[PDB]
Amino acid sequence: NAAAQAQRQLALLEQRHGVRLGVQVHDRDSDRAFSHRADERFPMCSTFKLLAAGAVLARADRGDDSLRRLIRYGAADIVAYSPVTGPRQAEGMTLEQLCEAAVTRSDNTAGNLLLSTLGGPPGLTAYARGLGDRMTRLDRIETALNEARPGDPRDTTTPAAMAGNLQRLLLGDALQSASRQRLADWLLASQTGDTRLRAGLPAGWRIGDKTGAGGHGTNNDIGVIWPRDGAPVLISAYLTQSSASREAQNAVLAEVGRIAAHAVAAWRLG
Ligand SMILES: *C(=O)/C=C\NC[C@H](O)CC=O
Ligand SMILES: [Cl-]
Repeated sequence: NAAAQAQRQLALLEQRHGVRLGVQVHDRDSDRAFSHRADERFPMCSTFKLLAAGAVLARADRGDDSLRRLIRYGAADIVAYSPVTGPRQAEGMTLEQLCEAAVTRSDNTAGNLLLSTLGGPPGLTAYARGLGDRMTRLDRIETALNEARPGDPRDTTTPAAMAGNLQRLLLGDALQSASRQRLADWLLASQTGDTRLRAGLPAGWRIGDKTGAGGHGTNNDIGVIWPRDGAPVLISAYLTQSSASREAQNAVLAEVGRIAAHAVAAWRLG
């Protein structure tokens, strides 16, 4: 069967490359799933920005904050990999702009400003617990959280826990309609990840994804696949302990995408 075939291929892929690979796939159409190390801990890196944006959107839904509120921040607050917030330091950015920069561009300062709005990393963890995720924990801000030391439980999630969060946020009732659509838009618009899961999917399919990258050869890609025919598919892919280049790591994630696409295609064909 297709799920067993996919799990077999993931075992071979992981061994060929000497990595630790964590994958959860859940197809809403057939209700089938497959996984590899899906309950093990993996460093989140930038994938936390999906939850941070969800938490801020949920506050806006309640009137606990406003997406139009302008946030001002200082030159000393700008951390590495901040392509949107860096150039806009003198002018400030609204909460909506920061959500968009964090998700679509993986802007690290934007992620940190969202965290500050939530009260810090503990606010992110508390939000995750409210979604029914008992595993994810954020302990540090960017870029300290990208250390990704093996054996360190700080700043980790599990592939299965993050797939559960994707379902709640994009397909369930965690957010109101307009907020759910905005988050989906930002994920679809991200051109980070063009050589990761996207590279293994058929060209007629679509993917809204949030990437991450960190120390110890950590490279992640999570999101929702919209196949040519049928219902959305949740995918959560975490790779770490790679001794190879980023290009080679991206190719491993592209092969995860091919494996997932073939299983979904078989589920669509019966
Ligand atoms: C998401 O993971 C955003 C950026 N990733 C790369 C790191 O910031 C590089 C330094 O830690
Ligand atoms: Cl939602």
